[PDB]
Order: sequence, then structure tokens, then C-alpha cells
Amino acid sequence: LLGEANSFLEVLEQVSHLAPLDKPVLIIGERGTGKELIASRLHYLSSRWQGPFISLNCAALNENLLDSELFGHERHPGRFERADGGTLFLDQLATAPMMVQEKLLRVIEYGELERVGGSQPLQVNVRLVCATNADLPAMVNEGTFRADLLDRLAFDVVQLPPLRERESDIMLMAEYFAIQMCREIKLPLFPGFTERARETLLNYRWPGNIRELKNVVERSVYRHGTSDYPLDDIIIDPFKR
Ligand SMILES: Nc1ncnc2c1ncn2[C@@H]1O[C@H](COP(=O)(O)OP(=O)(O)O)[C@@H](O)[C@H]1O
Repeated sequence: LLGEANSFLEVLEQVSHLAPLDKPVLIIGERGTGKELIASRLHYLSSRWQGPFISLNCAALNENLLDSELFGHERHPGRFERADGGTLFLDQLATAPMMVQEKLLRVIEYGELERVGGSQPLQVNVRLVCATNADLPAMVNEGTFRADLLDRLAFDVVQLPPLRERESDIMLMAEYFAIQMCREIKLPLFPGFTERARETLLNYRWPGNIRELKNVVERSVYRHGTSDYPLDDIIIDPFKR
């Protein structure tokens, strides 16, 4: 929940207003910016908070396995079924094959799963949250994302700022992560960051955002290993000698 940058606080405000709706929300942001945490917040601030919160990463599964995991087969209940009365979070949405996109639109618009065999369709009641860092309108133009799915899925859009655009939050979060690492390795006090360390942290572009910042800071505190003088060496790249 860390951050004071205006851009982040505006996201939290937006989320508070979107959460009670049953409308789909699209979250745009880089890796490590907190997208799944925001999806979770949408669920727990909604009327569905006692229902299930289910997640699925679309990039992780090949096309036939993604189809079965999302819509079910035979049985093997899919993630829409498991999310009935709750919220389903679809991460890396732009990697979904076009077959899955069309089937997703069908579920959104008709509210049921189709299914094979003698079974009747399964009606489902699921609040959808999706995330990506792709330019979805650009993909629509290329024919790699369905325009009709976007016209429907993007009821509203939450844009999470990358850490490099929340420059004020870098030192706040670095200090928080450093202190927790000091507890983990039993140092009595975090001895601070030198100006060199601060320059290194603030100049780096953080392609992995908060996840990367946490790891870099934890590693740096461990390598420093003392409370006797301030931390000077920020180890961004551990693959260097
Ligand atoms: N506002 C925040 N304050 C503190 N930690 C955060 C914040 N946002 C994200 N994190 C942390 O950064 C890491 C990445 O968060 P996550 O929600 O998985 O990002 P994404 O889903 O975009 O990859 C997690 O360890 C999470 O706890």
C-alpha cells in the first residue's frame, strides 16, 4: 500500500469508485506495478468481497489449455465457474489467442458458458478485471485484438504509473524495503542511503518496478551487512562481478 505520489493516490481514488460496480475494469501497467494487488482491491471493496477471487495468467498457457482452464471442459470446471459470485482477474490479456478473445466476449455478453455433450449451458455471474501493458487500440488496428471485445471490456481503465514516474516513491519504498531486510538479517538499524546510492536508485529506470526495487534493495542491504555506516553500493545487476 506504499506510495504518496499523486498519480498513485489518484489510482486508489479511482479504484474506490469502480469497485462497487459489476462492470469490467481494464488495468494498464508494466510488470511489478501492482496490477494484481489493484485487482484484489477492486474485489474486496466491492459487494462481492465474500465471493471468490480467482486469477488466471493468459500468457502462461498454450491455446488449448487456456481454453479449457478458462471455460472448462467435459468435469474440469474452468476459472469462470470457480469465480461465480465473485471476481475473475485475467492477467496478460493481450496474449490471449483470438479464439479465446471471441469466446470471452460471448461469455461477457450472454452470461453463460457453452457446453459440449448433453449438458445445458452454465450461467455465470462474474465481475471481470483484466490487465496488460500492451497498446490494445494498436493491436486492434493490427487485427491481433478484437475490436468488439475491447469496445465492451474497457468500461473503464486504470493506468498504473511505473516507478520511474513516481520518482518521489522510489526512496520511500527503498527505505521501507531496506528496513524490513534489516529485520530479516538482524541488523539493529538501517544506516541510511548515501547520496551515491540515492543517485543510483533514482536514475535507474526500474523495468521491473516495485518487485525489482524490493529485490535490489534486499540484496544491497545483505551485501552491505552492517549498521556501522550507510549503504553506498546499490547492486542493480547481480550478474556482474
Ligand atoms: N503500492 C505498493 N506498496 C508496496 N508494495 C507494492 C505496491 N505495489 C506493488 N507492490 C509489490 O510489488 C510486487 C509486485 O506487485 P504485483 O501486484 O504482483 O505487480 P504486477 O501484478 O503488476 O506484476 C509485489 O511484491 C507487491 O507486494
